[PDB]
Amino acid sequence: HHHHGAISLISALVRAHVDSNPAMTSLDYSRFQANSGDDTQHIQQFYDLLTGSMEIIRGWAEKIPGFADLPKADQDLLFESAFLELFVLRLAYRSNPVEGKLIFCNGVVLHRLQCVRGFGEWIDSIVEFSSNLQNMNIDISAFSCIAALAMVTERHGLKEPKRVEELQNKIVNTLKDHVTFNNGGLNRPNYLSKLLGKLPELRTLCTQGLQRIFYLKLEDLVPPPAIIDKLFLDTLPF
Amino acid sequence: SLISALVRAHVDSNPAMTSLDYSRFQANPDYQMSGDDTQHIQQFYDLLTGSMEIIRGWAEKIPGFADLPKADQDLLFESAFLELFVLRLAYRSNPVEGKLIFCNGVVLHRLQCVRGFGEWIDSIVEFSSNLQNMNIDISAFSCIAALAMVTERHGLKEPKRVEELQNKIVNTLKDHVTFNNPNYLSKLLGKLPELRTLCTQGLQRIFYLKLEDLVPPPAIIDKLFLDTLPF
Ligand SMILES: *SCCNC(=O)COc1ccc(Cl)c(Cl)c1
Ligand SMILES: [Cl-]
Ligand SMILES: [Cl-]
Ligand SMILES: [Cl-]
Ligand SMILES: [Cl-]
Ligand SMILES: [Cl-]
Ligand SMILES: [Cl-]
Ligand SMILES: [Cl-]
Repeated sequence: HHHHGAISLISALVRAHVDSNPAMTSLDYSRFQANSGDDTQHIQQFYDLLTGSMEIIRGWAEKIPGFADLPKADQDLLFESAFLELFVLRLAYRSNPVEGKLIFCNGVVLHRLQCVRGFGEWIDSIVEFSSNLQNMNIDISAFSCIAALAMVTERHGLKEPKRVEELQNKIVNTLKDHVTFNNGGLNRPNYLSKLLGKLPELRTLCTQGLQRIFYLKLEDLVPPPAIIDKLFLDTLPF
Repeated sequence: SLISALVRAHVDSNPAMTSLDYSRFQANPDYQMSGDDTQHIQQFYDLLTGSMEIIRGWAEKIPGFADLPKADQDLLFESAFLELFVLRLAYRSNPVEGKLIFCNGVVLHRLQCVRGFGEWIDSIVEFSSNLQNMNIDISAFSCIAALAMVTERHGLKEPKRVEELQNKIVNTLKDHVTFNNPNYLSKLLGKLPELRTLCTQGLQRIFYLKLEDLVPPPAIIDKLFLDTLPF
């Protein structure tokens, strides 16, 4: 059986994920090197990879059912306080952690060693989380709800926290329906609990990214673009 | 009498070297990294806020500071507090014995400090040994501490009254080095840039604790953290 609206919801969530992801069949290995340059170039690349995904991740956000119906202030805070979380999660799902290949949403493929000078040791945690994520063998339907749950959660400063809460419960309900239906009606309480357990791991992982942005901002070798600053200020807690 | 006024302002806002407080001190490493993280983070905040009342009284006892517009007095204080907190701690402490001595006389071992201060305390101790190897007398330190707060800022109301106060302090410092000591003044005044870099390590630590949200900073620490972020 299925919740009412569960099939149409999870279908729209899968379409949102597929439409906002890079063509694996036609990716870009132009700068890929398995085994350097100045610091300013690597930091600028770090900023540029973050910025380029912002517009794509918000396009994915606008294709979640009911997300557009929220107030714009709620849409902005939800998207902003979840951007790095979505950036990390979608990068960890997309990448090849065994080969150290980081695959970004514009299709650019870079090796883990090519990213350490921009990302810092934060790239080592992203690779580790990617292996753990991929070891769970999460299909696209279950991933698409987990991705939407990373954004549709409670945040301080929401104007109408119910529609968020009401949308979040519907996403949880259709993730449960899928896990049960896919397994032939047999519930999987372990896979689900481990699946939802990846959201706090992702939140912890994206504080490491905020510390990296704060570090680069204070040392002031390459100032962040204005939109990285706005991302930083609008999401500082309390 | 200006440098004597700065020396007395330092002496009055600092614990008498014989009235040290070992009530919290612990030499045994088994007990130096004990207890929950909450009381360790809270003690970290409490030492920071406990130094605000002390450094503020030290600033008011600097000749001419109180004669500035208080909007400038607050901008000067609230933008050098962490630098002053670290500089006075590094000058007060016993880095070779691993003893950090705070402005209330409380003595804590370095290993008692890592749970709250984090990695930051190692860099503080390193800076503390480098500072004391210069054997800066109390007269030159009182000038240097004042110069950490009486300096260039964006948004002051009479910035050249601060500058004229600043250069009065610089001139008497140079007069002191002349009478008493290529000189250590170049590396001494260079310790203020190195202090600033050490201060931004402290902001990283407070930023981390804010993100962890185990014990959120008090409003006063949160305000001054937010007020020194470069946008
Ligand atoms: S880095 C320049 C030194 N002084 C300051 O930053 C202002 O004093 C502060 C700064 C940050 C925090 Cl959290 C406090 Cl409590 C005081
Ligand atoms: Cl796309
Ligand atoms: Cl995919
Ligand atoms: Cl691959
Ligand atoms: Cl949830
Ligand atoms: Cl389904
Ligand atoms: Cl559940
Ligand atoms: Cl100077």
